[PDB]
Amino acid sequence: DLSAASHRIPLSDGNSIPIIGLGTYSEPKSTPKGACATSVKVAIDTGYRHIDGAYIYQNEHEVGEAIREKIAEGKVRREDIFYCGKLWATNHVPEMVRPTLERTLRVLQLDYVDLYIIHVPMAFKPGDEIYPRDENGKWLYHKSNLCATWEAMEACKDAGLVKSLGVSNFNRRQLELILNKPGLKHKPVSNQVECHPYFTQPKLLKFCQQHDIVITAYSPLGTSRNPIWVNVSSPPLLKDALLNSLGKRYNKTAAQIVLRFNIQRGVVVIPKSFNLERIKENFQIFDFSLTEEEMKDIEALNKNVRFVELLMWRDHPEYPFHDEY
Ligand SMILES: NC(=O)c1ccc[n+]([C@@H]2O[C@H](COP(=O)([O-])OP(=O)(O)OC[C@H]3O[C@@H](n4cnc5c(N)ncnc54)[C@H](OP(=O)(O)O)[C@@H]3O)[C@@H](O)[C@H]2O)c1
Ligand SMILES: C[C@]12CC[C@H]3[C@@H](CCC4=CC(=O)CC[C@@]43C)[C@@H]1CC[C@@H]2O
Ligand SMILES: [Cl-]
Repeated sequence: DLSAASHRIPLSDGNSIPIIGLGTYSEPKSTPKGACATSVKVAIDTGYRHIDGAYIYQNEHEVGEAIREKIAEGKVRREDIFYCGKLWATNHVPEMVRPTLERTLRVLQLDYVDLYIIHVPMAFKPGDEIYPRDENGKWLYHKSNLCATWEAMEACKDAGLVKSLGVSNFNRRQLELILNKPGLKHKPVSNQVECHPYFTQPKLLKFCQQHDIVITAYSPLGTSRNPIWVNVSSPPLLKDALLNSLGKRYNKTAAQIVLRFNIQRGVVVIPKSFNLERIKENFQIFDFSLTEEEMKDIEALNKNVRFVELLMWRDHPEYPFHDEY
């Protein structure tokens, strides 16, 4: 089934998604200009056909640049590349959804995105600020209306600006909001959430699977562990003894074991690397497979704890992480 040259899996709207892509979030402060563009190019040369991005990562112009260069030289056609962009919290107001997607299209200089997803279920104060809190540091929460925001998303697909629609960081209750929606035109095909062997998302995955929603594993290698936003209490994922042990068995790194685990069970992974060797390393996951014994054993590593808990927002009506799943 899955191979380096062919590893796209079905989405419920008849489209398909490469089961591995390149993540592109990088701390703007300490990232060299051009590093994203260079990485996307290397990834495409390597065999990646899926790139995950977001306007708020401040490098979507580099993503577009890289994709267009590869199309221009004839490495890929547009239809061979799958780009996922994201609608941020400050742009949830229905009237803003389309202009927000149009900005991303203009930044990429592309005609459409393959997947456009609601970044988080929480709405913030609209404005030239990505993360708006007041002087006292109170997160200016805007009133969320997910159904109305989703309707604006649907109109974007109707207009042909995007092939597939999805969400990110949505719990069961939030997905059911959309799924049960009166007059639902386009159901979510994708839910992008933290996922890896310390958090196999067993319940959310079964639930998503019942509705033909595909899970995309963000931070599939356990994040870069930046303390200013990541929960550095847990030990680094790539140090797990089991994962490293299985690595030895297959002559593979802990990262490659981690990625293989998630794809082998139909979860899309979007590991981020701006390093030449590691970009290649992460893609080499089609020449082996894990035994049912091993898959079960890795699953069992499931802590049911999160590296990305977003505690600073736990007091938003739509905070997704309270429910069991
Ligand atoms: N929907 C959301 O809310 C959300 C949230 C977070 C992230 N995301 C998306 O998911 C993507 C990936 O998650 P993530 O960036 O947070 O973290 P990640 O992909 O799990 O891991 C990234 C970190 O691991 C390092 N790394 C990559 N490959 C490695 C390897 N083979 N061995 C050892 N280290 C390796 C990278 O450094 P180097 O670059 O130097 O290799 C980077 O520091 C993000 O870039 C973004 O696209 C989405
Ligand atoms: C946590 C943070 C706001 C949320 C950002 C985070 C960088 C990583 C990140 C990636 C996303 O795609 C969702 C939002 C987040 C989680 C930013 C770093 C500083 C700021 O406080
Ligand atoms: Cl946005």
